[PDB]
Amino acid sequence: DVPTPWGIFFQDSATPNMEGIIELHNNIMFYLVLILTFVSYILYTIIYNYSNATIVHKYMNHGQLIEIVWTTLPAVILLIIAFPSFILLYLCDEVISPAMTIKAIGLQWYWKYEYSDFINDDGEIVEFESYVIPEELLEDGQLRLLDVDASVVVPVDTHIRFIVSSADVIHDFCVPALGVKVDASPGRLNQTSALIQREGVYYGQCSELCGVMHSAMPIKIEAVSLYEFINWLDEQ
Amino acid sequence: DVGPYSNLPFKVKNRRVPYAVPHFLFFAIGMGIPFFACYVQLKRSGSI
Amino acid sequence: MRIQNRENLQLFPFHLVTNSPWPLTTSLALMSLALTLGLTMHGYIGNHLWLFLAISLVLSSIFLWVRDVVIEGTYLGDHTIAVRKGLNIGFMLFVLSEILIFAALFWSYFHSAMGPTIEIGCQWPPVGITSIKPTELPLLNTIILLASGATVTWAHHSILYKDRQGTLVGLFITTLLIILFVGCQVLEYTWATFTIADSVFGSIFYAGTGLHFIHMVMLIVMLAICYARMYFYHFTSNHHLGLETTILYLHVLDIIWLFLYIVFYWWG
Amino acid sequence: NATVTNLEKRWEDLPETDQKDIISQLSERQKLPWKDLTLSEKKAAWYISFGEWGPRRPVHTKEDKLYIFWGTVIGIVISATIFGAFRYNRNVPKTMNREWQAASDEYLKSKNAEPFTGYSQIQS
Amino acid sequence: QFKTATSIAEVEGLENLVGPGAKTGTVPTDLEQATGLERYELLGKLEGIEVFDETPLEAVRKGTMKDPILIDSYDDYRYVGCTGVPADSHNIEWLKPTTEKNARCWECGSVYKLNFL
Amino acid sequence: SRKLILFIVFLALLLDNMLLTVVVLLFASKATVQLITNPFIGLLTNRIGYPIPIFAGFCIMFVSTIMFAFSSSYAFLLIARSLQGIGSSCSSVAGMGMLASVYTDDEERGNVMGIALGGLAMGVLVGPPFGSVLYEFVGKTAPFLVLAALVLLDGAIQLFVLQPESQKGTPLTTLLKDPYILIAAGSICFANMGIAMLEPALPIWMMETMCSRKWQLGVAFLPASISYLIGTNIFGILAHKMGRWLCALLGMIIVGVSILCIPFAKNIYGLIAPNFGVGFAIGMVDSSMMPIMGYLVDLRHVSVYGSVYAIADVAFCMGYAIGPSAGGAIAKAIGFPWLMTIIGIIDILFAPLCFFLRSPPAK
Amino acid sequence: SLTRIQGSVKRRILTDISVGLTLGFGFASYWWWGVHKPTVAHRENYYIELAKKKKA
Amino acid sequence: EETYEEFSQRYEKEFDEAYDLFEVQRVLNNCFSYDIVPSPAVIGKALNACRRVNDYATAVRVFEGLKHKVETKEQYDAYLEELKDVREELGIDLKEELFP
Amino acid sequence: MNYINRWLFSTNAKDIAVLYFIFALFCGLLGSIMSLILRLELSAPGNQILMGNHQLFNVVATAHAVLMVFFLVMPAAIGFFGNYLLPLMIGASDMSFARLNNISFWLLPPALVSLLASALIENGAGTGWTVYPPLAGVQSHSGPSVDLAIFALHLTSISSLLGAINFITTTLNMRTIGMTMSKLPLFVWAVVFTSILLLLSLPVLSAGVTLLLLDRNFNTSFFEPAGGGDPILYQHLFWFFGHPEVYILIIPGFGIISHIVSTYSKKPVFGAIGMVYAMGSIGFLGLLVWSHHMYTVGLDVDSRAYFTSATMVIAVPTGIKIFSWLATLYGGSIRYTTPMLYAFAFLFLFTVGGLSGVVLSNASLDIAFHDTYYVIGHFHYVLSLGAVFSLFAGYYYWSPLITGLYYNNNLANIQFWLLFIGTNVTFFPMHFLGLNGMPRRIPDYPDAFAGWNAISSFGSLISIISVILFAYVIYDQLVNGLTNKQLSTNSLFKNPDFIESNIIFNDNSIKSSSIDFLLTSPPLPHTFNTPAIQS
Amino acid sequence: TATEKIIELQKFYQSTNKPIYAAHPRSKYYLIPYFGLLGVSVAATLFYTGRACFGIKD
Ligand code: HEA
Ligand SMILES: NCCc1c[nH]c2ccc(O)cc12
Ligand code: CUA
Ligand SMILES: [Cu+2]
Ligand SMILES: [Zn+2]
Repeated sequence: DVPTPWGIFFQDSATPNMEGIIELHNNIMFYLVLILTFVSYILYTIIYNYSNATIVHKYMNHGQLIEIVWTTLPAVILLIIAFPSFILLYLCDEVISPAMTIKAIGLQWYWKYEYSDFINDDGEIVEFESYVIPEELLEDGQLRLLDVDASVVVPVDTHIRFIVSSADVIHDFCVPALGVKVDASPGRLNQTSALIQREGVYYGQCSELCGVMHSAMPIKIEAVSLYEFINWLDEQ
Repeated sequence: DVGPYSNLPFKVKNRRVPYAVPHFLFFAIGMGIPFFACYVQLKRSGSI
Repeated sequence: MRIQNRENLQLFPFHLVTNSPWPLTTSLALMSLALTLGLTMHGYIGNHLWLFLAISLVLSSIFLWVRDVVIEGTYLGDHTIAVRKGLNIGFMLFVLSEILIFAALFWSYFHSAMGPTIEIGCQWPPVGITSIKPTELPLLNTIILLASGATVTWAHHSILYKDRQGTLVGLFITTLLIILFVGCQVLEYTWATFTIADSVFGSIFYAGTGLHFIHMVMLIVMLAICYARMYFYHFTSNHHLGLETTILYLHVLDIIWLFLYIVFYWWG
Repeated sequence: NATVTNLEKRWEDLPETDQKDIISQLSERQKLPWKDLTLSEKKAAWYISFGEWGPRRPVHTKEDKLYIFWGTVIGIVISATIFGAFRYNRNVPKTMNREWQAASDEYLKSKNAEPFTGYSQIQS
Repeated sequence: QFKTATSIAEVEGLENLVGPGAKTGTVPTDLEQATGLERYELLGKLEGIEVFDETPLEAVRKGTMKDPILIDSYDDYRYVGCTGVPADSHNIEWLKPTTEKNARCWECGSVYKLNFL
Repeated sequence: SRKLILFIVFLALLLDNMLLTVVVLLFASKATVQLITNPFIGLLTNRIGYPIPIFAGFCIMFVSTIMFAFSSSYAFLLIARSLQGIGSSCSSVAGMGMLASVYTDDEERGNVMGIALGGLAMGVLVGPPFGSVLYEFVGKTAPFLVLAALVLLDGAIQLFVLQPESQKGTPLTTLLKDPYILIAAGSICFANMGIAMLEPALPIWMMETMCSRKWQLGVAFLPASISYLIGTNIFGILAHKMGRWLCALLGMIIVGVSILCIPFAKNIYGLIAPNFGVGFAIGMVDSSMMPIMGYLVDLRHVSVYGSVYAIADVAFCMGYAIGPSAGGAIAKAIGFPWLMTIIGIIDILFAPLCFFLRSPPAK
Repeated sequence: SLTRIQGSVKRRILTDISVGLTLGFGFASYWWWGVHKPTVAHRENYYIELAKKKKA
Repeated sequence: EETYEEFSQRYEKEFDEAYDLFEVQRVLNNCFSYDIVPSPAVIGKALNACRRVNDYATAVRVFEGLKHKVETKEQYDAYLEELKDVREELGIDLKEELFP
Repeated sequence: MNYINRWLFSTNAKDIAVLYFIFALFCGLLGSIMSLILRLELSAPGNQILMGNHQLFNVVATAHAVLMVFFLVMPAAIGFFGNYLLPLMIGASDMSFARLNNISFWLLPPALVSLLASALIENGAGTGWTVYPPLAGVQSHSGPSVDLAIFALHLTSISSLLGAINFITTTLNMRTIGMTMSKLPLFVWAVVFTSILLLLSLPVLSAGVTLLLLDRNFNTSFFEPAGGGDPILYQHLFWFFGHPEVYILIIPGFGIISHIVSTYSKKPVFGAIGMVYAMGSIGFLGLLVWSHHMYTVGLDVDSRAYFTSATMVIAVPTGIKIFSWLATLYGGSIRYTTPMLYAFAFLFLFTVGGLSGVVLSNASLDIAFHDTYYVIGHFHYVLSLGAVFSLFAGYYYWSPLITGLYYNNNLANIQFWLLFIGTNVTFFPMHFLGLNGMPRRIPDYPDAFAGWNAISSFGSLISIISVILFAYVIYDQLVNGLTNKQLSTNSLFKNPDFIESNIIFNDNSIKSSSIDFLLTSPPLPHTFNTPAIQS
Repeated sequence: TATEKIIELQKFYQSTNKPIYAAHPRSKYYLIPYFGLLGVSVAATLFYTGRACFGIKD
């Protein structure tokens, strides 16, 4: 969704993948917070008790059980964390029946969109180009450096498969709320998938550096109902 | 002539010009070089 | 440490080198070479006689290093059992650094070999690119390199048993038998019909083969120096650290060639 | 008595040749059986060896923490002033206005955005 | 540059370590071409004397002030490392015995003295 | 699973040499028991099934290694060595069998088996001891044990939780009848014998003439360890394209050449290169002969591949069983260079026998 | 008696390790039961009115 | 690994052979550097060791170390009620009674 | 003529360390000012200082990275603290290869000229610290600028290789009478391990960068997709060098801290052998994980699992080290001198910086944190607050022993507090900006990200004022440094114990566990004439 | 004299009272040419790296 002024946490999710990412992040932060509190408490104790101390214990230097325990505990923490990450990795993907295919070519400083289906006998594939609206031409209330003249439109509750490639340099297709971040290499085809659960507007930006106009190539997706999708498609 | 002022590449005491001048010019030049490059490449592309 | 007059000699077996001007001069030569090469390829110079002068200055600096490194060991006599061991360890650690650069090129060859791009037809050496037959001159070079590796061991055994004529002949034959390798591989770049810029095969074939050429010119220079320093009575029968340093290099070069002949010529 | 009485306030100013004299006079006086030593001698013997002088002074005195605190405050005020001066003279684009960040709210409310925690583009 | 030494008893400096020359037509030996601190070692290793010792310090008895451990040195000071009487008990402590004072090793108590040569 | 069996074979090979090298006669006993137990395991693989022998080897390794660490008695150490041998054969034989089982295609088998057989060098390099005397020595293997378990978590999660007709045939006598089957096995033996003969004796000669300390003796064999992994990984691919028989013949040739070249060296620097050549040649022969045996048995027999790998394991372990001490015993009369000379000449003479496998006989 | 003290640093070690872990769970069990679960409940309850409205 | 009754014998024999002030202070420095507080006999030997070398500040600072080593106050009062003959016989006065 | 033969034609190993220090100060000042230039443009939305030129912003970022990874931390941590302290600690007269040390120094001033001239001859080199091929080609960057920045990474590589060889060879055969290779201090072990990493990692970078150079200026088609090439290959060949480097910058720091924690808490380090084993493991596992830098390039689903498994495992050795530091600090007596303050600040800041790495080692979550200021906030805590703090502590620890001149305690404390406050106010809000979705390497941002970027341009002005105060502290150390040893008892290396009288302390004042603090006030030019002995 | 001047040079190179790279009476040949040409090379790379910052080409 849109970024908010004093942000502290993730943007509101609209895909199951982003929900999984949020859950996994909050599952790891548990153990990280526990470790940090432990180390901080020990340092506080050292400052409080042993500052300019008269007695120095210069013969507690080996240990044998405590070194077993600060070698085994982090291992069990790592295994506990690693289980859910592997499940999320192997499970979530386009398991069955992709239902729509969109090709998003990234040219130098704008995007090109092709809808692989919807072809007539003569090759009338619906296609367009998305630019960035300059500041001098913005209308009343349009976001700066995020608003495009032509926006991607998709139905809600349908699998969308984005096939990403590039024509000049290495770009990056990103939309934070939908949980999509894939590269656009100059000689290969990458693919990502998404399912949108509610209607709205979702904004994103490129990631990999490409030169002068890296800060202006926004991505914009609308999730309209099926009827509005049919009306929109019967006009383009 | 081993001593506490003998291993440094520069002279610090019994010096005509006081050491503060060489010490300050070092940091002034070091912290002013990166602005020269920006000025040069700004005056070359029209913008001021 | 109770020998009678012991304070008249050094108490530790290590070499305190005298002040030398070669590091700074080599640094300046490399600086000039880098700036001139970076400029000439994009205009700004025009004439090409400055790059060659820079290269010559770098080489002269290295040679003048080696003059002192030979004088400090054969005339002044500062090379004990400790300093010799240190020199050997350092040379091994340098040779390892050269070896791990060929690994990068081999990995570059195997990354494009397995997974060829769609732009080229899915086939190694592609259409319009005739490879070099491995039943030709590529097979003479293997034989000559193995014979060279076998002929330098007779030179190291002819110095242990105190033979003079019998170490010069072997070293001369080895030099004259590595020059033949270089000549054969310099008349093989003129009988090929695929260049540096025709494909990814021709950009990596030459990168690996090209580095081998320079490392063999270094061997020719080293063997010539070993002959010249033996003819003038510099090598004793138990203190000779040029021959060993030049023999460990030749064997590594031969082992590398036997990988450049199994992965570049037969496989395709 | 005058030599040893009240070493806690005079002892550090004496030179290094009048110190060894007192140390040498407290060495031929301690060999005798104790309880024959005056109280000032006992106090001086304790002070000369284990006392808060020389290499047992503290790393920080009470007047040094104040110096450090008021130095840090002075170093922060300078940065605040310089950033304020660089902050007043800004290029403020046309989007950074309260009457503009209200229309974006209407657009973002027509298309339900951030149904969870919240949407608001107002920061004046 | 002067007379050539025959054993390590007539070497008074770097001037007695040049040696004769090999003959034309033979591979020279180490005993006919060796000049500096190399021929010194070569002469030492042919009669049993080790010119460059490698014997770590004695770790048999402790040391008092009346009978201290004597450490030989051609300087006014020497660096000494102490680890204990059974030779690995005390952790490492470093001391600098000199010709006007003795080191004492704050932990175990051994005293070291410097012997000038 | 494909990845799971890759990991399983890798760890199975990795732990064995880890246990082997640590040290506080026995080697011969362990290799002998490994030789004896192998055909029984090969027979068991047909009826019981593959995973059971793999599972048994793990507990066998645990019991053997515990015996080593906690027991200083001679009898307990001998029992630990015997169980080490017996158990390994379970692990190695079952692992190789199922690795062939999942990887059906002829081409993929070579690359997968090269990746697998690279684990032997990793075992020797990773820890000279494993779980040795001092606690900090389990302050090094602890990080790697965690990684092994963590990767096994990947494998288990793939097979179990989420998405990832046996034939009685080829009797052992029928296996022995095929001479083609035999050829590879025979070569496999030769190479093993060579490193083996070399292992005990080479340090001893060095003591005699090199005047080298123990650290040189230990460091002499590192180039071979690197060479084995490099050669196996490269030629697991290259063997299919260049012809597996040609790779076998060439590798035997380099084995002989390096063995001859070894004695002449009078310095460690001369000693370094022949070790690398030996490693590359032995890795070449192993990677060439391992996949080809399954191909041969499939063409000329039914696809029940357990015993063939039993015969292969017999070939590998017979050399370590006998020959290391025998090589030294031959020395001091034959001398240092003559043993390597005879080994290399035998290798060169035996090399032309690889030609017969060039075209698989019709069947 | 009162003039025989043997081990006192070990008990301090145990008490310091037994207070730095309870405090950690206290500060991390507030992360997962006051900042995470209520957000999940709120999100789910938002999704289960948007289908009832569409049903009507 | 040592027991209480081996610690309290090793350090008594070691205090019975200190010959200078450096040595008495050295042995006193690492007696108060273990997990075991010295028994009254060990401190009794230490005071005599200080009396032979002729030092007074060490005999007063020994009793000041016990105030920091001991965990509580009843134990400190218990120590002073057993080393009372030694103090009144040699002549040591505590620091709390000097106010130096 | 004595001047040139002693500071230009040099053979003494302790006279190259001072040149290294004076060079690192310059190259750090340049980088910090370039950071200030970047941090003023990201202050409020729009185009503020750099008028509209988005080139000359990427140029500043690339120069800031290059000047301050390759010219400040490495020369200071291997040039100053290695060459000066390793021979003294192990008992060696000089380095085995002195002339190589001289060249390893003198290749740097030529390498700075190339980088400075790559920012003035044309539009510049705005390719990022990592020079990916198709943007750093001839179609986007057409001039002698990427070429000249490639040549600055060749000379530095030569210098690092030669220094690594010298260190490994000097610590193998050039030790004292009874120092086996298990009695070495921890600093020597750190230098040895970082040198091994340097040997095994630099040739790959040399090969990749030279291949890029050939592709640019000789049309060889290594990374061009129209002749059969893949740009992704470059990424592999970079990150095999990329990840070992971040450990080469941190391992020398660790050893330094150990010495400090063993001096001001009068207790030997808990499990020294465990420390050496842990450094070995951290070095070894740092070569087998290089592809977590590229999860979004389209890797397979089975290689992701390996790289998430092999990255988390490094937590165990570093955790062992942190816990052992706390254990060695536990029972002892603590005196808060200026090295110890930095030692305490390192223990908490590095932990916070490295706990974020475990959140980025996962492949599933890295779809949300890649190319974002989360990564920037991650690595500045471990680089700026972990390595720079170690360098400052090492300076404040060994400066009196080298120069013989003492410094003012109060000004040093003021600088410490200023830098702590500034670095914590500058690098923390980046975590929030990253979670909310701000990408990297952009001069202008949407209006949402304004507020936090106003706070992070406020900490830079505190850190730079700390730097100016550091300049004054050096000035007051050089002048009137002889009378500064009586202002505070900070000058004492170790204070008297409880039962040690002051009179006995003054005769036996220095008690150390290494040779470093037994040497004279400036260590003598020829320091070991008769060999030292251990037992 | 004969081919063994190895012994004579040795007495020369010890206490020659001049640096060992310029003690022989042939050192001149190696260094009068070398030092002089480096100066020309270094002065010809600083005339073009300042002539390139100003945009003047050849
Ligand atoms: C020099 C500092 C430094 C160090 C030491 C390291 C080491 C580590 N780095 Fe590295 N890293 C960088 C600086 C550094 N890194 C930089 C600059 C980059 C690239 C930035 C760029 O390309 O733009 C990078 C690359 C990089 C990335 C790539 C991020 C991306 O996708 O862009 C990641 C994570 O993916 C990562 C994480 C780690 C981790 C986990 C460690 C580990 O070594 C840290 C481990 C530390 C701890 C684990 C502390 C443990 C404390 C204990 C109390 C133990 C408790 C046990 C557990 C926590 C279970 N680093
Ligand atoms: N086939 C195993 C040959 C081999 C090569 N290198 C080895 C090292 C160790 C070992 O046990 C065996 C080997
Ligand atoms: Cu263009 Cu990003
Ligand atoms: Cu990384
Ligand atoms: Zn001691």
